[PDB]
Amino acid sequence: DELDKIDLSYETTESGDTAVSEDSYDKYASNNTNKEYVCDFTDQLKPTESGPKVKKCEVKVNEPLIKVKIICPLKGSVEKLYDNIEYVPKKSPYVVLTKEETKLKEKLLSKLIYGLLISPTVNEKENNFKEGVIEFTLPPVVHKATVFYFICDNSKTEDDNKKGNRGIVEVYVEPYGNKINGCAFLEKIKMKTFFTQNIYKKNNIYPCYMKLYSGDIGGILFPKNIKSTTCFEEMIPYNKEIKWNKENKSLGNLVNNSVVYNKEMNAKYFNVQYVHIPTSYKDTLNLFCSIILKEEESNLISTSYLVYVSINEG
Amino acid sequence: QVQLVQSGAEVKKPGSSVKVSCKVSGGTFNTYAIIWVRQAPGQGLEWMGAIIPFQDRGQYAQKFQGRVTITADKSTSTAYMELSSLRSEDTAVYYCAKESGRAVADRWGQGTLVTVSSGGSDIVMTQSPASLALSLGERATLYCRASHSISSWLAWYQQKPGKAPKLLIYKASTLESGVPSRFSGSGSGTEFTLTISSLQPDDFATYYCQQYKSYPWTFGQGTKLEIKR
Repeated sequence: DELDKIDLSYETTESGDTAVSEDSYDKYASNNTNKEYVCDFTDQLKPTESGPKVKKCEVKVNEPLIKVKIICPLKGSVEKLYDNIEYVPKKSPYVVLTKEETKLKEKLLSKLIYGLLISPTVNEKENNFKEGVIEFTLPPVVHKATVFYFICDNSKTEDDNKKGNRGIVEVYVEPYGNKINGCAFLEKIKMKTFFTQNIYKKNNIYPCYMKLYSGDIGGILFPKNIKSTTCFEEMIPYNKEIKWNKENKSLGNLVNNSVVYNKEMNAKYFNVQYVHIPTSYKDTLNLFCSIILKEEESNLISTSYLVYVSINEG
Repeated sequence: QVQLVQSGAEVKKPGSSVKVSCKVSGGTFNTYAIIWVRQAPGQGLEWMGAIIPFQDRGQYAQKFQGRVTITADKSTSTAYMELSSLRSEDTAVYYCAKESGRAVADRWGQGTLVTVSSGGSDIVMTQSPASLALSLGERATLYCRASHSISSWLAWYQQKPGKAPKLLIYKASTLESGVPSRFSGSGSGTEFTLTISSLQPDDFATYYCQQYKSYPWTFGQGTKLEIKR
């Protein structure tokens, strides 16, 4: 696709042409609030007599479902100060930089981190540095330490004797998690090891079981041929703990402060949803939803899946 | 600043193994490549392999495949190189080095002497002249040719006897910090030059060019620049 085609010949380095070595980078951590880790370059790259310096924003992740947000000021967003700013990769965040041998080269982020969520838009604009900001959400599980980079380089912008700075983002993901409570309805090996239950193609009504507790993450890799699903906007509670308002049907309605990731199932690559039960929620709740498939190619028999979600069933 | 300190000299019997350590202090360890280079006495520099510590796996020159293991201990910022089935020809000074965001190996250990006592499509670097005899204050011009196009991914190193290589120029023409301006580099593609505008006593040494376009990194056999008799 044009959103993520990689140029295999592209080459660069962390320092670029600044001649600065890493021991002289101005290194600092991302500003982290809740589960959003933000690198904001809006005021870090303006030209100064001392320029160009290297501003390295370090994003260190060893927890699940962290959203990474990177803001790079736009050319002409302020007169003169960013006339020659460049960002790399141009197709961030779908394409990132990783170190191969000793240089930075382009890599598909979704191939690097299975289950990673790239939404098409940010603030109702394209998720691309051309609009000033990119975002992505790391998955509930990462098996291998992973390091990749973004460049927001204002070092070629000149204003009087002053030069802008070269901004680097280093995202350093340490391994975290093991397996998502839930089911994968079945490169392929990545799919088979990511969820606790693998539902291989069946021609009947078959049950997936997602057992969760306070603080747990669950998720589902939905079938390829999905037509319709009530997971998780139209849940049906069973077992009679409390009285049920039939309009309080989403997991949000039923579990205060629960979060569903990729509700719109509009993230690229991965036909997944993740759910997070908050640590505050201590009540017991058994829920049900369903997945219906398209009969595009008939097997003479229709496929459907029942998804059972039990919360705090202890 | 950044220091690489290696373990001390070793004497081994033929057929044995040796493990050399390289402790990095004052620089970031986990995300920058550590390389290992050896130099047989009186001979040139030879790339053996590299590791980016967070990856938990090294890369090796085919010449050493199956005899060399490169590892890194992140909690101590120490890299290791283990060479097995030692033979006489493995007698050499082994160097560790690291890159610092500019692709080139710009920080070097002091070297470890190891004494043994009882491929196709690689880029070939050709230096000339093999020897230069010049007087103080004269200009020196050194040449380096690559068998394949390497754009400007070429470095120049100065080595004094017994000492580790010292980076002078990287990206063909960029001076390393602290290097006097009488050193200059030129060229791109396959032909490169190092010029010393006016020779001073400190400038007499062996100079090596090195392509760092692609592994295995390869060195020219050096130009020995000595005082005119």
